[PDB]
Amino acid sequence: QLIKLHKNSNGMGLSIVAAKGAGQEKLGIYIKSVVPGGAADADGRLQAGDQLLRVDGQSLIGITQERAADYLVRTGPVVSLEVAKQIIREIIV
Amino acid sequence: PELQLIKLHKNSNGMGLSIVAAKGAGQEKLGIYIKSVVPGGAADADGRLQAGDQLLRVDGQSLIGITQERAADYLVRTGPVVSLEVAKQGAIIREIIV
Repeated sequence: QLIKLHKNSNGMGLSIVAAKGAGQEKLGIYIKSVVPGGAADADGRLQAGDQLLRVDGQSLIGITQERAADYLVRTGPVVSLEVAKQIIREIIV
Repeated sequence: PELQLIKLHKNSNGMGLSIVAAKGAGQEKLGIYIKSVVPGGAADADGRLQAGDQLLRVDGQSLIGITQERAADYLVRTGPVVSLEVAKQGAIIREIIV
């Protein structure tokens, strides 16, 4: 699923970590946390654990942490992310 | 590495861990390492276990210097509460904000 975020001065509002998720041999980029108050938080679709596959068409799979982080910081005000959603977001009680 | 005793409470999806046999830098003996912590899983919810931590022992059974297949045999035959002895990974994971 594709997700477009409108960055503010604090950017996308994503804390990220490089890891090899269960079943994957390749290094991937994962959302550690969604910064409260930020663009990603307001959009609401992204959550901790989701994998960022592409940013503006560029692959974030099987590359070093430094290269992936560079691709993410060198984006424009509107960024297009290709996500892997890794079901119930909330529960009414 | 610092040692920690961890009593992990499983759920319906197990421990929520992906493990791998590898040798830590320097160590000659094979070790059982956490490759990944599954999001929303039991270990994830517990919060103490992290990728890179070494599982040394489970319910009194050693996991050091053994093949990867034997380790999984032990681990899947555990009860609801898993008594782990772990070696905490040393690296300081830097916060990357974008």
